[PDB]
This record gives sequence, C-alpha cells and structure tokens, in this order.
Amino acid sequence: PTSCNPSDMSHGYVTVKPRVRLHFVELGSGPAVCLCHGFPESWYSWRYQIPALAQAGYRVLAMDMKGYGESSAPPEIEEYCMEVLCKEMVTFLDKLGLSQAVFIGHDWGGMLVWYMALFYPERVRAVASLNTPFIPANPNMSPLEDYQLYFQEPGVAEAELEQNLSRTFKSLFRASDESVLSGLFVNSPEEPSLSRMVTEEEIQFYVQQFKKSGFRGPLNWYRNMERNWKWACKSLGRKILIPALMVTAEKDFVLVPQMSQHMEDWIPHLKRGHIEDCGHWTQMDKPTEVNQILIKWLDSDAR
Amino acid sequence: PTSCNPSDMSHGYVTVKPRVRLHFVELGSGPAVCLCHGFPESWYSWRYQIPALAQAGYRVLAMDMKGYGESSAPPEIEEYCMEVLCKEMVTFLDKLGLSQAVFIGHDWGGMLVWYMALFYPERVRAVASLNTPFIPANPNMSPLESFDYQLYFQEPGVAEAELEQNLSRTFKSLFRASDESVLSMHKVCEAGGLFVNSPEEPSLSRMVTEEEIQFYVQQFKKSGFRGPLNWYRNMERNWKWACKSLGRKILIPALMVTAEKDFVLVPQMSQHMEDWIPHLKRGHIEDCGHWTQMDKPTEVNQILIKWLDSDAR
Ligand SMILES: O=C(NCc1ccc(NS(=O)(=O)C2CC2)cc1C(F)(F)F)c1ccc2c(ccn2Cc2cccc(F)c2)c1
Ligand SMILES: O=C(NCc1ccc(NS(=O)(=O)C2CC2)cc1C(F)(F)F)c1ccc2c(ccn2Cc2cccc(F)c2)c1
Repeated sequence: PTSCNPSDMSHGYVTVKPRVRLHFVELGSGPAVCLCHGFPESWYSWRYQIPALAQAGYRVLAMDMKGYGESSAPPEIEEYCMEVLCKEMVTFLDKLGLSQAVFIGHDWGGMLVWYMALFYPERVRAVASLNTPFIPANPNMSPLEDYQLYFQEPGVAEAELEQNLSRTFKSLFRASDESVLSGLFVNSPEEPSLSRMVTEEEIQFYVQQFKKSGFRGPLNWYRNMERNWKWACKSLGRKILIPALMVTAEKDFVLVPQMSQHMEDWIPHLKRGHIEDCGHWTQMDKPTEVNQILIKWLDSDAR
Repeated sequence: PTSCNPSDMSHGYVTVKPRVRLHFVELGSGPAVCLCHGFPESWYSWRYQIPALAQAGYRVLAMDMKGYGESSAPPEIEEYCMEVLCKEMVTFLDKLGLSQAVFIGHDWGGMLVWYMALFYPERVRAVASLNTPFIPANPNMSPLESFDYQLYFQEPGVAEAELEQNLSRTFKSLFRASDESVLSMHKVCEAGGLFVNSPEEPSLSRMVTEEEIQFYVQQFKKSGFRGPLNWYRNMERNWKWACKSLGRKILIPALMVTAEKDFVLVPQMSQHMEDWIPHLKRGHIEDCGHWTQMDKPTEVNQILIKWLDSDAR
C-alpha cells in the first residue's frame, strides 16, 4: 500500500495544557479518525493506513502520543496515566472543534482508545484496537497480580534503549519469526539485521524522532499500573455501548488473541478481525489486511 | 459573536514549495471552508467567523496568506502573483488530501478566491468574496492604465518604511469604521505617505480593542510589510494571466458580499458580475466599511452560513 513522506504531510499542533502540545498529521475529509500509536512508535507507524483511510473518505489525524516525536514529553510519571492522557485527548477534540472522532489505537494507544470509549463514549463515534484487549479492572487484585518490571524504575530502561537508537529500533521492529528478544538487549545481536518489514530509511526516521525526547515519556506509559487500575475500578463495571472493533494478531506473544476472549460480555456491539502470520507491529507487518479490516468496519459501523 | 483566542486554536502547517510553508488555524468538522484574508490582515481577521462557521457544521481552515504571520514571506515580488498564489493553494489542498474546499476571501484574499474559481473550478466547491468584485480582464488596457496609493505601494522599500515605522499606529490608523477614517488615499504620492496627514497617536476604533491591535503588531514583527505589499506589485502579470482565461465563465456556486461604505472596493464595481457568473448570489451589508468581518461580524456570519447551508453543503 501507498506510504507517507513526512515533508509532504499537513502537521497540526494543539496545546491541551500549559506545557503540553500534541502534534498530529492530518489527511483527507469526512468523519474524523484519530490514530493512536503504541510503544515505542510514532504517527509514522500508521504510514500505510493514513493514505488508504483518507482515500476511503475519512479525515485522518495520526497523533504523536504524549511523550513522542513532536508532542510534549514532560518527565513526570503521572503525566502518562490513562486519566491524564484521556482528558488531554478530550481537550484535543475540544480545541479542534470536533464533537466526536473514531479512535483507532494500537498497543498502549489501544489501551487509551478503550479508556476513551469507557469514560468519554459521547466523544468517541466508534473505537478500534489493534492487539490490545479491554479487560475490566478487578478491584481484588493489584496490577502486581520481567521486562515490564525492568521498565518500572526511571532511568534504567531509558539508558539501554537510548544507548544506540538504530540498534533499539532494528531489534524491536521485527516479524515474530525474526525476533531477537527473550537488560532487554543483553543477549541480542550488537548489529541486528534489518527486518523484512522495514527499510533503513524508515528505521532512521524513528531514530531522528526519538533524539528529541528519548524514552522517558514513552516508558512512563508503563509506570502508572496502580493509577490506571484505580481509575478503571471507578468505571463501576459499566459497559461500552458504542460501535467497537477488536483486531487480534496471531503472533503477538504479549498481547495474545486469547486475552480478548470475553470482551463481547462488556462490549455488546463488538466486531472482530484476526490477522494470521501477524506479530506485534500489526500496521507495518500486515498493512493491506489492516487497511481492509479498518475500512470495511469504518464503512459499516462508523460512517 | 464569539471570538478566537490564538493560544487555544489548532495550528496547521503545510509545505507547498521548498522555501514556502502555509500556516492555518482549523476548527470544526464538515465540508472544508478555507478563509483567505486581505491586506494587511491575518487568519485572526476571521476571529468572529471561525467559531460561528464551525458551530454551523463546517471544517474551517483560516489561512495566514503567503507573506503573513506564520506563513513564509519570501521577498521576491513574483512569489505573490495570483498564478503562484493559486498553484500554492491547490498544493495546500493536495497535501491536506482535500479534493475541494469552499473558498471565502476578503480584499486581496477575495481576488485570489475568484482566480481559484476561474482557473481551478474542479478544486473549488463554492466561492464567496467580501468586497472584492470579479471583473473580466480587458486585453486592451493594463491595470496601470485603469487610486494613487497603489502607485505608492509599487516601489519596494517605500510604503514598507512608512507602515513598519510604528506598527501600533499603522493598525490603529487602518482598522477603523468608515466614519472614523483618518486616511485620504487620494494624493498619497504627492503628500508622500498614507499617514503623513493622520494623527500621531490615533484613537482606538470602536471596532477593535488594544489587545486585538497588539496581536496584529506581534504578527507583523515576523516579516513586516514586504510580502503583503508584494500582492500589489504583480498588476501586469495578474492581468496577463487573467487574459488567458478570457471567455470562460465561473459555473460553481458563488456569493458576492458588498460593503456600503467600502470607498475603494465600492459595491457598484460588482454591478455586472451576473453576466460572467450565472449562479451568483449576493449579500449587501449597510453601514459596513472595508474591514467587513470585524465591522459587521454578525451580519457576515448570517450571510455566509445561510449561503453555505443552501449552496455549498
Ligand atoms: O509491552 C507492551 N507492548 C510493547 C511490545 C509488545 C510486544 C513486543 N514483541 S513480541 O514480538 O510480542 C515479543 C518478543 C518480544 C514488543 C514490545 C516492546 F518491545 F515494545 F516492548 C505492552 C505491555 C502492556 C500493555 C500494553 C498495552 C496495554 N498494556 C497493559 C495491559 C493490561 C492488561 C491487559 C493487557 F493485555 C495489557 C503494551
Ligand atoms: O487597497 C486595497 N485594499 C486595502 C484597503 C482597502 C480599503 C481601505 N480603506 S477605506 O476605508 O476603504 C478608505 C478610507 C481609507 C484601506 C485599504 C488599505 F489600507 F489596506 F490599503 C485593494 C486594492 C486593489 C485590489 C484589492 C483586491 C483586489 N484588487 C485589485 C483590483 C483590480 C481590479 C478591480 C478591483 F476591484 C480590484 C485590494
């Protein structure tokens, strides 16, 4: 599918709070579709979806999520709890004069669009997650009940991930059958091969983006487990009553399809897609299959 | 009507050419409506329209026109001929992935949206001008032959020196209701200035606040008046380009809004536009001078929304 060249995009900036500006690229007219990337990614992770969604008759806003790229990256952990991130995305809609948008998220972006659908359904026309399930919060078990624990203490994972940005992205952005991960990178190649999914130029784009703020903002997404759980518990097991799509990836070994298995109970209008031979990096692993699932769903449930 | 606070808008940037970025503010969803200000103004000249149009179900893009604000202001006169400006607005639509927009312009922005409708009808859903008529180009007379102040504006550096000398005085002197006007535009050249016979500390017009004036002052500190005055410095090139369009009509929905008390872009200059623009509708605003959007913002909003809702959506 047709990709994006960053020099050639419309770049938008909204100040959602005194020290906090969100960057997005914008393409197309029609219903507003807000794309929300995961860890550790970029608006550019949607490069195969932005043109296809615009061409299908949608107004695509592909965010740099807070902590990333040209969006503000404050260091404080609590700036990256779902409650703060969601309230900022509502403010974003407010300043853009959008009564609602479709929210499509992947990974930590997926977790955010579920929270948006849960707490701000009036602002969410329809919700779609790649890989990330929605599990109702259990008020009995703290988030406690290695790599996510390694990510907890500020400064540690940052030092490993920032040491060599080319190595970081070449090591992470791999098809499931190419994976070099069980530090994160202690027992992994020092000069990893290029994955079949990505080019040198695409890797160099992520390297240039992550030179702006590095990994503190991105890693802070993982450091709010207790805050996110407390906020989720306040949702009093209400249902999500808006059109919803859950897309599972067969070969995502972290966000495994089975973890989505009971979401119909809590999300009555849930549709599903499933992409075979697809690992964690869904948009760039199976961009054609993603585009067909998203557009088929948008055209039927959102337009 | 509700105004805009600049800190609180979505700011967009598109590169239309190597050295040329266009800035806009964006508000609302629905059909794309691109607002094009005149001389010497700002996206902010639409401050009363942006909220009202967004609220009426439109996606408003209020430009900084080339030469202004956060948009690039290259010094070359020919960067500001209608042919270059139009091709840049088409590239702007391209990069935003808009197949078409409604184009609403005032003053020099109005001149641009007529040229857009004329040369890029496929990219223009509908066209509206405040004050600026569409006159077919006469291949017999250069606009040189056809307003001394416009000759004063020709020579690079001259009008710039007067307009940049005191930015607060410039904007307080320009942005006035017709009955408040302190400018004679008649013998500018012989007098040798727009403001030579105008108060040194002009009173604030009833139309604007100190804060609004201070916003235009801040904007015009980035590039000054060269880019804006270059809009005036392409009379021969704009006329030659316009002649190349001779005999082709504008067949898209069109609105002409005249201002009773605009003494330069006088309503009578619009008087024969039906001949060349069969689908033309009209508004007329009484007691309204040149600065239409900020003089009669309520009347402007009603005319534009009534027209958009009937002819454009
Ligand atoms: O670590 C996470 N994702 C990134 C990831 C995923 C897979 C992979 N790779 S892979 O090929 O699958 C495997 C071999 C390495 C790589 C990464 C990364 F390297 F970037 F770390 C992640 C963790 C928790 C998340 C989310 C989103 C939400 N949570 C909360 C939540 C809570 C409850 C249920 C649930 F499913 C998730 C994301
Ligand atoms: O000088 C012009 N506008 C600015 C203006 C207008 C009125 C006023 N003020 S006033 O209140 O009316 C008067 C008492 C002072 C002030 C200004 C300014 F101060 F900024 F210079 C202008 C000139 C030609 C234009 C345009 C747009 C297109 N043309 C080409 C074109 C060619 C052929 C026919 C035609 F109608 C216009 C604009």
